[PDB]
Amino acid sequence: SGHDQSTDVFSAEGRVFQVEYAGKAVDNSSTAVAACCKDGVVVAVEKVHTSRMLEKGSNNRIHAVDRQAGICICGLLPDGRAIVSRARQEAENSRDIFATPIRGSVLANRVGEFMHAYTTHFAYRPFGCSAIIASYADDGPQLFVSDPSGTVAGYYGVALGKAKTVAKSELEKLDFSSLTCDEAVGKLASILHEVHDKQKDKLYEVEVAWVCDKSDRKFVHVPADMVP
Amino acid sequence: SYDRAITVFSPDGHLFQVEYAQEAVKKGLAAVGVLGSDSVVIAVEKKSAVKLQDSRTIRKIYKVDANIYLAFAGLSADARVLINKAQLECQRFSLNYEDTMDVDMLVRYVAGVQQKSTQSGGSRPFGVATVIGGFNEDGKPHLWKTDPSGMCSAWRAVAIGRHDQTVIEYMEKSYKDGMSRDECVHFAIKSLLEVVESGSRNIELLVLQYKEARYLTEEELQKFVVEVEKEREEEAAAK
Amino acid sequence: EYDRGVNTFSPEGRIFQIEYAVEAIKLGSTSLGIRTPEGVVLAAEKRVPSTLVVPSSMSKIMEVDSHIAAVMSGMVADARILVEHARVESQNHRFTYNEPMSVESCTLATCDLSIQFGLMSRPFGVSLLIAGVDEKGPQLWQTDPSGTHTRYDAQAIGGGAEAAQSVFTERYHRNMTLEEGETLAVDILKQVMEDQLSPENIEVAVVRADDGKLHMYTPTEIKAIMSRM
Amino acid sequence: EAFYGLTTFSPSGKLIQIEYATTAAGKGTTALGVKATDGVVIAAKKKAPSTLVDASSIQKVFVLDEHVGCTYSGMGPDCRVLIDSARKNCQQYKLMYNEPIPISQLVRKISAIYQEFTQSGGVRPFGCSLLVAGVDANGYHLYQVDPSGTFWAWKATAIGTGSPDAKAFLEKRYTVDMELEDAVHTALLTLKEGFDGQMTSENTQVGRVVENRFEILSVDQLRDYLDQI
Amino acid sequence: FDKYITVFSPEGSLYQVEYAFKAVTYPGLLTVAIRCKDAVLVVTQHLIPDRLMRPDSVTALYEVTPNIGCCMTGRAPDGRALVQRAREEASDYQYRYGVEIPIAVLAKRMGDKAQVRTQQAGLRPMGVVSTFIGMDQSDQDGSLKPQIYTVDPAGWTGGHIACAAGKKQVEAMAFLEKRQKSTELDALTQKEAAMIALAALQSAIGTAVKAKEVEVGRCTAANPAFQRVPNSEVEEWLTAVAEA
Amino acid sequence: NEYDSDITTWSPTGRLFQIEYANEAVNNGSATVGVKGKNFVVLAALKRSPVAELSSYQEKVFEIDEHVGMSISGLVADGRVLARYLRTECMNYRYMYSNGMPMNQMADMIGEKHQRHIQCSGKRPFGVGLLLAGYDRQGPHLYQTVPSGDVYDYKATAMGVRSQASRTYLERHFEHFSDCTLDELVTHALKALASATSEGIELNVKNTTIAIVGKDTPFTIFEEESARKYLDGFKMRP
Amino acid sequence: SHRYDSRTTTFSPEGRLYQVEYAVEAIQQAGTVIGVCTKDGVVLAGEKMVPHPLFDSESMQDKNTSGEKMYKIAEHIGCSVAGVTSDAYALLNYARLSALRHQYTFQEPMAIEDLCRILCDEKQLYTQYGGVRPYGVSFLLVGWDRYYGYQLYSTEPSGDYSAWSAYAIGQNDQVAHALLKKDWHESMTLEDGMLLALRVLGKTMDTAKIDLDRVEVAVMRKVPASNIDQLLDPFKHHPKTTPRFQILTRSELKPHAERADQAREAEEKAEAERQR
Amino acid sequence: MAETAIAFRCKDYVMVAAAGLNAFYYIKITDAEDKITQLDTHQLVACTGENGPRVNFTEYIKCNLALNRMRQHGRHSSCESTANFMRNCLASAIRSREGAYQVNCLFAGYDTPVSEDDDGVVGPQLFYMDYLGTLQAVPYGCHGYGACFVTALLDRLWRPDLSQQEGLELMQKCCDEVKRRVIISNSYFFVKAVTKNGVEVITAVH
Repeated sequence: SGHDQSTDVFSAEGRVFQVEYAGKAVDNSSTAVAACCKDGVVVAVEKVHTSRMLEKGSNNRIHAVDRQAGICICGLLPDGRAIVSRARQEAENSRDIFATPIRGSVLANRVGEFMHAYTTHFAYRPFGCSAIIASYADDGPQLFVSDPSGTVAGYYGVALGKAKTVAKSELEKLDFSSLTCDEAVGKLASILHEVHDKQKDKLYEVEVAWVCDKSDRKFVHVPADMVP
Repeated sequence: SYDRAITVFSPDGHLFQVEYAQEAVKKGLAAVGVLGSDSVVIAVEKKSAVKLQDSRTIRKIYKVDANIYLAFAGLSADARVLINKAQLECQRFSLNYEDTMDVDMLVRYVAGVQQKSTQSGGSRPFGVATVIGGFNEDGKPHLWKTDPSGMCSAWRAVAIGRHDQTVIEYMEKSYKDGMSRDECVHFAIKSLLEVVESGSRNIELLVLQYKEARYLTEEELQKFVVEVEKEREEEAAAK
Repeated sequence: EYDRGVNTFSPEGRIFQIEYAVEAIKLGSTSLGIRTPEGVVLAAEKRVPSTLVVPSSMSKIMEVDSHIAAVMSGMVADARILVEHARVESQNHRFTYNEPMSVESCTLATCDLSIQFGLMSRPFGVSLLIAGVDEKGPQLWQTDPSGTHTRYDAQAIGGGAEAAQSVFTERYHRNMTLEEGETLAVDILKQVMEDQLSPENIEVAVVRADDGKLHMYTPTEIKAIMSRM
Repeated sequence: EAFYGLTTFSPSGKLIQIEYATTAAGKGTTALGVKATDGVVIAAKKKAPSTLVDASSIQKVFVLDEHVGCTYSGMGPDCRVLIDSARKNCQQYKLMYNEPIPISQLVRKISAIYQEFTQSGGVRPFGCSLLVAGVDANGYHLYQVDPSGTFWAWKATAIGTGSPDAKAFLEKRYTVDMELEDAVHTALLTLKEGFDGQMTSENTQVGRVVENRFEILSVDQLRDYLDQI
Repeated sequence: FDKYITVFSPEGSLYQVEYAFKAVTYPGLLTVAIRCKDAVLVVTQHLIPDRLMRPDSVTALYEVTPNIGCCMTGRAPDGRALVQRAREEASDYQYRYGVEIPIAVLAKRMGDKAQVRTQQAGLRPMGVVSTFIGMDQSDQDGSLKPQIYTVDPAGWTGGHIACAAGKKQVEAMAFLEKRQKSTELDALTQKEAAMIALAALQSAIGTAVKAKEVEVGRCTAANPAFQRVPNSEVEEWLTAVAEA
Repeated sequence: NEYDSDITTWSPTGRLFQIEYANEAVNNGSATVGVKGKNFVVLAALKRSPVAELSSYQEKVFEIDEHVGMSISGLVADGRVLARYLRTECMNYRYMYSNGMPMNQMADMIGEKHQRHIQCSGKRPFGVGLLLAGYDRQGPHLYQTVPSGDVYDYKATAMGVRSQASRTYLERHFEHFSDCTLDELVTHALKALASATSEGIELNVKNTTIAIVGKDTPFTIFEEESARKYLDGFKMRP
Repeated sequence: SHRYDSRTTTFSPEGRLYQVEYAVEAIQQAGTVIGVCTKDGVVLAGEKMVPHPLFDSESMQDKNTSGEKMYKIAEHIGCSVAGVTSDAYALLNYARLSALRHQYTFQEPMAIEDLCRILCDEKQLYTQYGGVRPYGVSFLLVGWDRYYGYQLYSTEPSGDYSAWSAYAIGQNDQVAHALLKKDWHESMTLEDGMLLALRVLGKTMDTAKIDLDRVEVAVMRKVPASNIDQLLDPFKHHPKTTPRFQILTRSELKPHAERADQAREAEEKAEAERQR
Repeated sequence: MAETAIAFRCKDYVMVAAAGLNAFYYIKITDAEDKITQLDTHQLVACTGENGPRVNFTEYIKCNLALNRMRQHGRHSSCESTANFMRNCLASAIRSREGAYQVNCLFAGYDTPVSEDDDGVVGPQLFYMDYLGTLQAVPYGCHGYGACFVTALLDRLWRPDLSQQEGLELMQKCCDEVKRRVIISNSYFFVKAVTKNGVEVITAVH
C-alpha cells in the first residue's frame, strides 16, 4: 500500500509507481500527433470539448515557448501550462543570458529536467502531461517528447493519448524523408479525425500548429483553411 | 524547521492535543487560590517530604514579579518555561512602560502564550494550568486561572490539578466574599485538605497582601492545619 | 487522527478541519445579534464553569472600537486572537483614514487572519458576530472558521443557534425598536441557554444608531430588560 | 524538507535505528587496530567484488591529517562523510591552534556528528564504525567510534564481519611490550585468521602511526610484511 | 515502513538503495566499459524499437567535461539529472581551482551526492549507475592513463579495469573476468579491448549486435577528449569479433 | 480509498482525487450564470433567499478592475483570495501599462495560480469556481475558472447547484447571443439562472445579483434599485 | 513523508509524552550513579562498564576533568550522566559553554541551580518543539556556589530537575534511594559520605567487596586557593577556599573502598547476630 | 560632561553624588533630575549623559537585574557581577548599529554575605565605567567637567577610614568645588550612600 503513495519511493521491482500513474493520465487524455519534416515540424492535437458553448481557441493545448519553439501538451492541461511557463523561462534565459534562440535539443532536455525534478521529492507529484516540444532553431527542425518521468526522446513522428497505438500505425504509413509541412498538416489532422471516437467524444476540434520555412521558422497555429 | 500541525480538530470538534494537555494537568499536584478583602492566598500540595530532597527550602509557588506570584499544575518542565516567559514579559513591560504590569495584563500574556502553543505548527500545547495571584499598583487584589487551551478567567477562589472540580464544588458551598488574611489562609488549607493527604507537611502556602508576599513557616502553618483538621472532624460528626 | 492532512477536502467538497472547527462552535456558549434601525443588539450566555468565577472576567462580548463590538462562540482563547486583530486593524484604519473603520471592513480584516492556516496549524474554533454602526447604518456580520463573512439581520451562533434561528423566523422583523430587539435577544437566551437566566448569567451590548457608540449593559440594566418581559 | 526525527525511543528505552545502524557497521569487511609502545597499526581487508576492480582505487584506510588516519567497517559511502568532516576538523584545528588536532579532540568531533544523525530531523544514523589511529602530545591512540556516537580508546580492537573472532585472537596475542614491527605482524596475522584465500598488497591496506606521522604502507612496504607471516 | 523511507532495516540494510539498484536493471540495457593501455571505451546498448524515434537523440553517453565522458545506466531521466549535477560539480571545480576536475574526484563528489539521498528522507535515490571514463594525468611523469569510475545509487564509488552495469551485468562481468585470466587487459590495444567489451555485450545479451544498436564513447592518451566512436569504426570491431 | 488524502498522490487510474473533490465544492456552491454577446458579458448570481423577514448578504460578485469582474461558486474564502490576487495583478498591470490587463492574459494568470496549489504538498486546490467576465481590445470575454486550474473561454456557462438546468437552457439559445442587445442578454442570463432555482422560488432583486461589463460600460454590479429595471418586469414562462 | 512521522513532541490520550517516558526507561538501563551531598563536599560514585583487558586510557594530561562516568562542567560544577552517552556529551558541551558564557558576562561562577535550569531548559525544548526524540540522558549535577553551598541536582529527560541531599540515577535507582533514605544524615563528613556512596553503590550492583575496576568516584569539595596572583588585579577579592572537582584515581579510591568493604563485613556480622 | 557625578568608598559606605542638571542646548530644563538609579537594595549607579541613553541604559540594567533575581529565586547578585554585566552591555553597544550608549557610570554597591556559605567580598564596592565599557574598581572617581577638580580634591582629603559624617563634609567640599569652578551650573547634587543597611538618600549635602 505504501510503495506507491509518493514519487520519492522506488518499489521492490525498481520503478516509481506515482510517475507510472501520472503517465496513465496522459494515456487517457486527448490524442496528440506530430511530424518532423525537412521543411519544419507540425503538431496536431484533438481537443475534446465538454460543452457546445466554448469559444474557438478555448483550452488551447499548443503554446509558443519562443519564436522558434512551441509545446503541445497531451495530458492535464493546467500541469502542461506550468511546463510551458518553464519552457518559456528557459527560452528567455537563452536570449537574455546567451543571446541565442534556445536549441530544440537544449529546450527539450530543460523541459525533461524540470518534469523529472517533480519525480524525485516526496513534497511534489509528477506532472500529468507529456510535453511535445517542436522547434526550428539553429539545430534544424526538432520534435521531442518529455513524458511525466522527465524522459526526453527525439522523434520523426509521435502520437500521445488514448489513440496513441492506432495514430502510430497511421504515422508509420508516412515517409518522413519525403513529406513537407504542407502535406503533414493535412495527414496529421486526417489521422486525428480517423482515430477519434465519434460516439464517446461528440464535441471536438483539431488544433494544428507548425514551425517551418513557410512560417519564417516562427511557431504559429496553422490557418483554419489547411486544417481539414 | 519542523512546522507539522500537531494540535488539530477531530470529527466531534475536539482539539485532542489540548484535551490531553488538560489530562496532564489533572494528574498534576493540586494548587488553590483564595481572594480575600486585603489578601490573596495561594496554597499548593508538595509531592511529600522525602528524606533525600534538599533540606534547603524550594518554593512551589513561583514569583513572576514583585506584585505577581503563580502556582501551576501539570508538567514541571513546561511550567518552568511559561514562568520564565511571564518573568521576562513583566520585565519587558516595565522597560516599555515605566509602570509595573497589572496581574490581569500578565495573565492574558501567559494565556496568549498557552493559546499560541495550541495553534503553532511544530509544538504540542503547554501541559500546564496556572493560578496567578497579585495586587495591581492601585491596590486591588486579583486571582486568575489559566488552562492549557489558553483561556483565562478571574476567580474569587479556584483550584487546579488533581480533583480541581471536587475542590471547586467544595469551595463554592463554603466561600464568603469579605475574608480576613487569617480566614483566607484557613479556607485555602481547608479547601486543599478536601483532596490532599491528611498530612500537614505536603501543603505549602503563600499569603499575598499589597506590597507584602510571605510564605507560611511550617510552624505558623501547623497551627492553622490543627485548627482546620479539628473543624473537618466537626463536619465528619455532623454527617 | 493525523492521517488526513489539515488542507484536505472531503468527497463532498468541504475542507475537513473547517467542517470540524464548525462542530467546535455548536459545543460553545450561545451568542446572538439583532440588527434594528435604532441599533444592533449583541447578547451572550456566559456559561460560567462555577459560582466562584468573577463573571466580568470571561466576557463573551468585546469592544473592537467605540462603534464595533464582537460576540464570540466556541474557543474563547482563539476569539481573543481574532478580536485582538480586529482592534489593531480598526485602529490602523483610524490612524490611516481619520475615521471609524466600517463594520464590513473590520469583519474582512478579522477573516484575513482566519484564512492563513497550514503559519497556524489549524483554523480558529470560534465564530464571531461583529455588530457596529458606520455610514451604512447599524450592521451585524458573522465570521466563520472558513474565513467566510456573512451580513445578517439577526443571527445566533453556538449551542442553541439552531433553536434560536427558529425563534427569529417567527419573531424578528426589520422595523424593530432597540428595546424590542433587547427584549427578543434575552427572550431567546432564556429559552435556549441551559442555566436559569440571571442578570450576571448573560452579557448584553448594543451599538445604538443615534450616537454610533457601544454600551455594554450592566447587570442592573439587563434586569431592566428581564423586568419588562 | 523532512524535519521529523527518524531515530526515536522504543518502549524498552533502546534507540532501534542506532541498533540497526550498528548491525550495518558490523556487516562490513574486517578492519582492526593494534596500539604499540612506539606507534599503532590499522589494517583492513579490501576484498573487491571482482578482479576487474582497480584495487588501488579502493581505499579502506584513510589519512585524516599528517598525524592521524582511520579505517572503517560498514557503509563505505557513510564513512566518506565522516572522513571528509574529520579531515575538515583536523585542518580547522591547525588553522586555529597551529598544532595537530589531538586524537581525543578529533574523535569527540566525529562522535558529535554520529550523534547529530541519531537525533537531527529527517536523517538516519551512519551505518559505519571508524577505527581512528593517530599520535599527539599524549602519545599513540587507537579509538573505535560507533553509529551511536560512542567512542572507546582501545589497545587493540577489530570492527566488521570477523570482529568477535579477531578480538578473541588479539586478546591472546597482544602484550603491553608489543613494538610497532611486532604489532604489524600481529595485525596481519589476525586478518589472515578470518581471511579466505591468500592475502596480498592488493587484498589488504595497512595504515601505521610511527614517530609523529600516520602513513599508509605502499604495496612494496606491505609485501615486506606479508612475506614474514 | 523500513522500505519506503531511508532508514535501516533490522538486518542493517537500506531497502530504498537496494531498490534503486533494481531501477538500474529495469530498462533492460547493458553498458560495458574497458580500460586498455592507452584508452578507455564505454559501450552502451542503444535500442530504439520505434522506427519513428530519431536515433541521434536518445543517448546513454554524455560529455561531463571535454576530458570526462559519462555513461548512465538505469532511469534515463535520473541519469540525465546526475550528468547535470556532474557538469555543475565540474564547472564549479574548474572555477574554484582553475583546473579540470580529475575523474576520480568527480566520481567521489558524485558518490557524496548519492550518499546524501540515502541518509536524508524524502529524496529518491537516482536509480542509475554512473560510469565516468577519462584520462587522468600521473603526477610522477606527466603521462595520461585511462580511468573508469562507477558511482552507484548507494554512493559507492570505485575505479575499474572493466565494468558492466544493467540488464545482464553479472553475465557480462563473468565473461570479462574469464577473459582477464588469459590476457593482462591493461597491456591491450584499443582494438583488442574494444573487441572484448563488444564480445561481453554480445555474450551477455545473448545476440550478435549491429553497430547501430550500440553507442561507444572513447578517451585515448593521444586524444584525451571524450569522443563518440563513429559507427564505421564500431562496424570494423564487430566484424573483427564475429571472425575470431 | 488510499489515494484521496493528499494532493500529491496520483491514483493508479491517473486521477487526482483532491482536485475532483475541490470540484465538488464548486458544484455545491450557489448558481451563477454568464452569457456574452457582441459587446457585453452578463453575470447573474443567485444569492441566498431571505428566510421570512430575515436577510443574509454574502459578496459573491467582485469588481476586479474597470474592465473585469468575477462571480464565484464554492468556498467564498478562496474566492476572496483569488479576488485579492486578480485585483492586485490588474492594478500592477494598469500601473505599468496605463491600460487594463487583457482578458486572455488574466485567464492565463488564474490558471497558473490554481496550478501552483495542485502540485505542492503544503498547498491545496482552491475550492472555488470563477466566472471571469471582462472587456478589452479583443472584445468581451467570459471565462469559467475551475479548481483543477483549467480555464474555459465560454460563449455562455453556469456554475454551482442545479447549473446543469441553466446550461441546458443556455444550449437552446447561446447561438443567438452575438445578435442580442444588452437587455436581451440579461433576460437570457436570468432565464438561465431561474432554471437553477429550487422547486417554486422565483428571481427578484432580493435573491439575484446581476453584473455587466462591455464596450464603454465599466464592470458594474446591480443590486436593489439598479437591478429592478431588469427584475421587476421579469417572469419565467415555459 | 508526513505518513512516517513518529510524532515525538505530542501528548498521548493520558496526557503523557511517550518519547520522554521511554527515554527515562533508557536511563534505568544505564550504569548506576550515586550522589551524596555533605557539608564538606559532594560525592559522585558511578558504575563503569566491566573493563575488557584491551580497553586503553586516553593518556589525558589533566586527570580530573573527565572519566568514564564523571565530567567537569566548570571549576565549581561536575556531573555524572546515565543514559545515551553520545547525548550526554552533546549536553555536557552545552553545559560547559553555558557556565563559561555566564562567567564571560558576569565574571563570576554560575550558580549550580542556574546551570541545572539552563541544561534542563534545553532538554525541555526537545519534548515540545522540533519533532525529534528527546535527550535520553539524566544528569547528577554537583557543584558549590556562594548562594546555597554544596548542591546535588538530578536532571530528567523531560526537563524537570530537583535538588537532593543524596540521590541515584541508572540501573537500580529505586534500591539505591531506599539505602540512601536509611543512612544519609544532615551532619556528615566527606569521608562519611564517600563511605555511604560506595556502600550503596556496592549493594545496588550486588558485589561482596567494592570492585575498584568497575567504580569511578568524583568529589566536589573546597580546597585552599594557591594561584592568587593578587598584584595583577589589586582590587580583585580571591576567596581563601576555591571549589575543586576531583576524580579519584584507583590508589586514591582504594582506602575509601576498603573502608566500605569493612563496613559491609561488620554489617554482615550484625545480620549473623540478629538471626542468633 | 555637563553633568558631574562623584563617588567615593570608605570602610562602611559608598557615597555617590550626581548633578541634577538636565539641559537643552543652553536652557536648564531642570536643576533637579535624579541621575542616581538604585539597581538593587544595595546597588546604585550615578549615570551621566543625555536623559535618553542614561534612562534606556539604566532601566535595561535594572530590569535585567530584576529578571535575573526572579529566575534566581530572589538571589541578590554581587557588585562585581552587575558591574561586569553593565560593562559588557556598554562594550557590546560600541560595536552595534545603534552606536555606543553615551553614558558614564559610577557603579556603587555594598556586598553583604548572601548566605552562611558566602566567602566573597563583604563591604562597599565602587566601579568607574566609561561609555566605551572601561570598568575599573576605584576608591573614588568622577565623570563630568568637574571630575578632575573633585578627583584631585579627593586624592588630597579622601582617607579609606572616614565616618559617614566626615564623608558628608567631604562630599559637600567636592560638590562645592564643582559649583565654584565648572561654568556649567551644577547647582544641585543628588547625594546617595550605600551602607550595610541599603541605599539612603542624603539630603544634607547638595
